[PDB]
Amino acid sequence: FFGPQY
Amino acid sequence: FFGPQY
Amino acid sequence: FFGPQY
Amino acid sequence: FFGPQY
Amino acid sequence: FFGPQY
Amino acid sequence: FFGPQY
Amino acid sequence: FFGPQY
Amino acid sequence: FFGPQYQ
Amino acid sequence: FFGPQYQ
Amino acid sequence: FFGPQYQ
Amino acid sequence: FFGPQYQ
Amino acid sequence: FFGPQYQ
Amino acid sequence: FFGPQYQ
Amino acid sequence: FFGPQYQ
Amino acid sequence: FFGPQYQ
Amino acid sequence: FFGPQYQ
Amino acid sequence: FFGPQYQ
Amino acid sequence: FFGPQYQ
Amino acid sequence: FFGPQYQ
Amino acid sequence: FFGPQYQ
Amino acid sequence: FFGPQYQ
Amino acid sequence: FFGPQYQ
Amino acid sequence: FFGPQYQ
Amino acid sequence: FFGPQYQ
Amino acid sequence: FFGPQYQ
Amino acid sequence: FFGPQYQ
Amino acid sequence: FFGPQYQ
Amino acid sequence: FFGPQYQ
Amino acid sequence: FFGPQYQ
Amino acid sequence: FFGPQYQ
Amino acid sequence: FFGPQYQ
Amino acid sequence: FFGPQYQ
Amino acid sequence: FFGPQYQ
Amino acid sequence: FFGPQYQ
Amino acid sequence: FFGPQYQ
Amino acid sequence: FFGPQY
Amino acid sequence: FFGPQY
Amino acid sequence: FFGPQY
Amino acid sequence: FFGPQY
Amino acid sequence: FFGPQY
Amino acid sequence: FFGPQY
Amino acid sequence: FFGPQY
Amino acid sequence: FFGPQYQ
Amino acid sequence: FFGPQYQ
Amino acid sequence: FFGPQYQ
Amino acid sequence: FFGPQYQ
Amino acid sequence: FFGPQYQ
Amino acid sequence: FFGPQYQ
Amino acid sequence: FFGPQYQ
Amino acid sequence: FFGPQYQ
Amino acid sequence: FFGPQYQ
Amino acid sequence: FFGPQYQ
Amino acid sequence: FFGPQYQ
Amino acid sequence: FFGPQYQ
Amino acid sequence: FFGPQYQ
Amino acid sequence: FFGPQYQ
Amino acid sequence: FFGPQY
Amino acid sequence: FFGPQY
Amino acid sequence: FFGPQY
Amino acid sequence: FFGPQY
Amino acid sequence: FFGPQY
Amino acid sequence: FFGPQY
Amino acid sequence: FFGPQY
Repeated sequence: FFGPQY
Repeated sequence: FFGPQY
Repeated sequence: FFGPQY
Repeated sequence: FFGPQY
Repeated sequence: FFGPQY
Repeated sequence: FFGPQY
Repeated sequence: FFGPQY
Repeated sequence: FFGPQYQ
Repeated sequence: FFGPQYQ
Repeated sequence: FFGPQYQ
Repeated sequence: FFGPQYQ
Repeated sequence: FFGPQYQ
Repeated sequence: FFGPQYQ
Repeated sequence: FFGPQYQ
Repeated sequence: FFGPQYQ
Repeated sequence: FFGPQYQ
Repeated sequence: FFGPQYQ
Repeated sequence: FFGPQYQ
Repeated sequence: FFGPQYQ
Repeated sequence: FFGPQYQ
Repeated sequence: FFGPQYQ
Repeated sequence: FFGPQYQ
Repeated sequence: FFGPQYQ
Repeated sequence: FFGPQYQ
Repeated sequence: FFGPQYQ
Repeated sequence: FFGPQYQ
Repeated sequence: FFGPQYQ
Repeated sequence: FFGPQYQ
Repeated sequence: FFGPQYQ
Repeated sequence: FFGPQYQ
Repeated sequence: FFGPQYQ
Repeated sequence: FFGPQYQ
Repeated sequence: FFGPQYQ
Repeated sequence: FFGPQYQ
Repeated sequence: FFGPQYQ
Repeated sequence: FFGPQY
Repeated sequence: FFGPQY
Repeated sequence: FFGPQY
Repeated sequence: FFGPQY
Repeated sequence: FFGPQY
Repeated sequence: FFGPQY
Repeated sequence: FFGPQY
Repeated sequence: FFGPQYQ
Repeated sequence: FFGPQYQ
Repeated sequence: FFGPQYQ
Repeated sequence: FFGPQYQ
Repeated sequence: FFGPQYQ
Repeated sequence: FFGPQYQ
Repeated sequence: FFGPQYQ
Repeated sequence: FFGPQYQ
Repeated sequence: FFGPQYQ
Repeated sequence: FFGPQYQ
Repeated sequence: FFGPQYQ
Repeated sequence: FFGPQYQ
Repeated sequence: FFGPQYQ
Repeated sequence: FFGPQYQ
Repeated sequence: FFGPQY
Repeated sequence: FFGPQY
Repeated sequence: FFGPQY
Repeated sequence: FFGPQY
Repeated sequence: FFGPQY
Repeated sequence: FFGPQY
Repeated sequence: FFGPQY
């Protein structure tokens, strides 16, 4: 799982 | 899963 | 799954 | 799945 | 699991 | 598990 | 488990 | 072969 | 082969 | 082969 | 595969 | 594959 | 083979 | 695979 | 093979 | 695999 | 094979 | 695998 | 094989 | 595996 | 495995 | 690929 | 790949 | 890969 | 890999 | 992509 | 990708 | 790897 | 990727 | 690896 | 990746 | 490794 | 990765 | 990685 | 890594 | 090789 | 080799 | 080798 | 080798 | 070698 | 060697 | 060697 | 693919 | 793939 | 699919 | 893959 | 993979 | 799939 | 993997 | 899959 | 892995 | 899968 | 692993 | 999987 | 898996 | 797994 | 790159 | 890179 | 890198 | 690296 | 590194 | 490192 | 390190 989440 | 999510 | 989602 | 969705 | 999360 | 978390 | 956590 | 471009 | 570009 | 680019 | 370019 | 260009 | 780039 | 470029 | 890059 | 570039 | 890079 | 670059 | 790099 | 680079 | 580099 | 169906 | 179905 | 189904 | 199913 | 169906 | 179905 | 299921 | 189904 | 299940 | 299902 | 389950 | 299921 | 399931 | 399950 | 043979 | 043989 | 044989 | 044989 | 044999 | 044999 | 034998 | 022949 | 032949 | 023949 | 032959 | 032959 | 033949 | 042969 | 033949 | 043979 | 043959 | 043979 | 043959 | 053969 | 053969 | 070069 | 070079 | 070089 | 070099 | 060198 | 060197 | 050297 990639992709940063605020 | 790519793509950042606010 | 690509493409960011606000 | 491409294409961003607001 | 990659991707930093605030 | 990678990715730093504040 | 890697990745520092504040 | 797949590549789009947005904005 | 997969690569998009955003903004 | 997978690579995107964002901003 | 040769991808997109910007400016 | 040669992708799109902008400016 | 997997590699993205962010910002 | 040769990926995208910016400036 | 896995490697991302952030900022 | 040859990944993306910035500037 | 696993290696990321942060900042 | 040859990864991304910055500047 | 595992190695990250931080900062 | 050859990883990312910065500057 | 050849890891990341900085400067 | 979407395969065959029966009844 | 999405395979066959029966009933 | 998504395999077959029965009933 | 997601395998087969029965009923 | 390969899938047959028999009977 | 390989999957058959028999009977 | 996610294996088969029954009922 | 390999998976059959029998009966 | 995530193995099979029954009921 | 290998998984069959029998009966 | 995560093994099989029953009921 | 190897896993079958019988009956 | 090896795991079967019987009955 | 080795683990079966019987009955 | 697919296809059953009696 | 797939396909059952009686 | 897959496929049962009587 | 998979596949049961009577 | 997998697969039971009577 | 896996697989029971009667 | 795994697998019980009657 | 069936390639060339000589004499 | 069936390759070339000589004499 | 790639095959040449020389002389 | 079936390779070349000589004489 | 089935390799080359000589005479 | 890659195979040449020389002389 | 089945390797080469000579005579 | 890679195999050449020389002389 | 099944290796080469000579005569 | 890699195998050459020389002379 | 099954190694090479001579004569 | 790696195996060459020389002479 | 590694095995060569010389002469 | 490592094994060569010389002469 | 194929093709010999003297 | 294939192809011999004198 | 394949291909012999004199 | 394959390929002999004189 | 394979390949003999005189 | 494989490959004999005279 | 394998490979004999004269």
